Amino acid sequence: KDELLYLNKAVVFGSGAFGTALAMVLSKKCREVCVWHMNEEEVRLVNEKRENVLFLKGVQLASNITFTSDVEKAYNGAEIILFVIPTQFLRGFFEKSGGNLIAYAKEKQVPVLVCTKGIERSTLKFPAEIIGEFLPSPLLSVLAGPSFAIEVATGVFTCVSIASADINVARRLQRIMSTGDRSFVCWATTDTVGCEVASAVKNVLAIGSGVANGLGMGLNARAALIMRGLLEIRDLTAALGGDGSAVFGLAGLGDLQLTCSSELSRNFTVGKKLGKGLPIEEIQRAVAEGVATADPLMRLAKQLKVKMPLCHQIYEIVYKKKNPRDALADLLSCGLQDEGLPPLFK
Amino acid sequence: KDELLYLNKAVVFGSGAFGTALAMVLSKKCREVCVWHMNEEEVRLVNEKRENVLFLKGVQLASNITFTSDVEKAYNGAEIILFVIPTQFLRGFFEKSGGNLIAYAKEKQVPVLVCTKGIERSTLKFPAEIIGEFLPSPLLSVLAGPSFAIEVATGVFTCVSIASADINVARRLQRIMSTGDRSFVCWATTDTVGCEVASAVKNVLAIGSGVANGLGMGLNARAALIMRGLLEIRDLTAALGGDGSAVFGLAGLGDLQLTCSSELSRNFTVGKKLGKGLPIEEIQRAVAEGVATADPLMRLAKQLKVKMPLCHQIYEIVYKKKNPRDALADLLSCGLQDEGLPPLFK
Ligand SMILES: CCCCCCCCCCCCCCC
Ligand SMILES: CCCCCCCCCCCCCCC
Repeated sequence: KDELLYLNKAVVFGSGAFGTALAMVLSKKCREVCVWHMNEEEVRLVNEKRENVLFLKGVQLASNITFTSDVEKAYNGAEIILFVIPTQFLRGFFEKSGGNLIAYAKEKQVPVLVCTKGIERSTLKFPAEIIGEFLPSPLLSVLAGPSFAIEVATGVFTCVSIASADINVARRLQRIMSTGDRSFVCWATTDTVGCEVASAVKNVLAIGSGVANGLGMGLNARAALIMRGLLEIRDLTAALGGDGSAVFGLAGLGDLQLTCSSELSRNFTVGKKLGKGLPIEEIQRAVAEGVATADPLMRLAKQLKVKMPLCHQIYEIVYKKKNPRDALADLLSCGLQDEGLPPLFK
Repeated sequence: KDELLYLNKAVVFGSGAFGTALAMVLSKKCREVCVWHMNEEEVRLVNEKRENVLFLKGVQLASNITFTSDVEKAYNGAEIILFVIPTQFLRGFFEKSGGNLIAYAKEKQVPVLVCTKGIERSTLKFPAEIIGEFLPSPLLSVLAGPSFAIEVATGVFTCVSIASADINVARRLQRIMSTGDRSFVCWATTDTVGCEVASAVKNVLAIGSGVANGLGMGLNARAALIMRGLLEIRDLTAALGGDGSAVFGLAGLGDLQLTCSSELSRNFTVGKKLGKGLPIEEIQRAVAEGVATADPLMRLAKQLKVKMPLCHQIYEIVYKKKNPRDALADLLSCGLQDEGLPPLFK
């Protein structure tokens, strides 16, 4: 059924750029949309302004979008729930404020769309896996793909993938998240793990991309960082039990390539500084997603015994003061090799 | 053996940007390097200047590089031969001037590196396949990857793949083409067909990329054009009998992503014009590689019954006056679907 599905209400927990862009998308398929944001006072300012001046400045919100500081009201009546809360606050939220919400989701069986990306430091678990400790897996899907928020927010042509172990849940969410004007196009996949691994690794890789830029390298080098980096995503995915079908799709390759080329992104600028020789502190004197993700990624890789050449040097450069040029050299120390890609066709 | 191999001589047939960049690379692994170029008078001007002012302006040539209009002298004594002659002149060259050369290559068993990319209009065959009608397959390898010539020429970090059915021939060429400073890094693969398909399709895809830019779309859309475009490369590869292991490597994904983002490239600018509504003639009033490749690609796809959604609309926009917005719409007419990627891991 390529027939879209329209709803009465949707709520988005998480008011940053992407969550807000996604509200914009939903505002066209849902009569009403709420966006949960902890500070009431902020909830005010924003609703007055008709624009999220905190995280999505310049975009005027659709009239059917309303910010609220009240969890219960926020989800009350929602027929789709999206989580965009940062990884680090994710578990806390369910602990302290999601008891009723969970009960609802479960009672009413409301489909949940995980849009949060990262690795929790304490358990080395990804977002949907943490949510899955609270909500049943069948209600769980993941949204991932090349989707800069501003463009998604302004309705500029965007494609994403939606993943669920049960392809059928993914297909339904597909009918809800996809727009009537074909400006937000969803593709179904079963690979949740691949999507989450890619979503998190890409940030780490993006710092490598800036590193390469700050070291004097050019576009050929970025293209190779993306190609070789992807195999690291592929390998960590296998180790975590993913089926890997998203690696080479929009959520893996597609998003990685977009994220590694976002020159003005913080991951990129931080990597460029480091590449230009600036030390982290000084660079430090918000956190780049790749900086925060690098350490838990590395602990996870070590635990699973997964080598991730680029991620590893990126972690050493970020964490252990490694000179970038030395890191490049160590990286280049492997010798001559075969590409490392299996045939597709026998 | 990760040990490099140095040689006395190498020749490059084809004096455009890439062939010249590649001479630059070889000038560091070979005592002497000749580059064959048909016009003597031009051969002069260039050698006087110590720079290829015709196709690689601003790069001063290494002292050990010499242009020559004489085939025989050009290859005489070469221990590696590179072809970079344009597709369309490729067969003509072997017919009219390669009788002795072939005899040599074959007598001395000199490894041949195919760097020409495209589809011959009369036979719908790719470069190495056309060369293979003249030289034995075992002497044949293909070089492909994300490698803008200027950067390769100036020694900026670049990775490429070298393909041969016999991985062992690829590994040897690897030891020759790879630099002592690790600035030009080669990876071995067996997928010749995938490399050639990608090398040619990317140009067609690059026009779609400009089209998207000229239509108002942004980076999310380019990332999706690259991701979906790649499957078309994958599918045509299977049909042609390739093993597909290069699709997701440097020669397929890597190069495609670089080529689709080269904003100032002719494929891109032509696509942007079309996207902005300019008709081909007017745009026409050199040829963009993607424009020339679109028609033979389409005939080849039809003969093999391979659907190539994006390439097809790109051909219709370029060839049959199709309004781009209509093409996008037809393209978007497929309905909702699954991504189309198999699992990697069971
Ligand atoms: C040390 C941080 C990243 C720097 C720039 C890396 C540019 C790309 C290197 C590509 C090849 C990796 C080959 C690994 C065997
Ligand atoms: C008509 C020429 C190309 C225009 C821009 C295309 C942008 C990307 C479209 C991506 C999706 C294709 C889905 C095909 C089913």
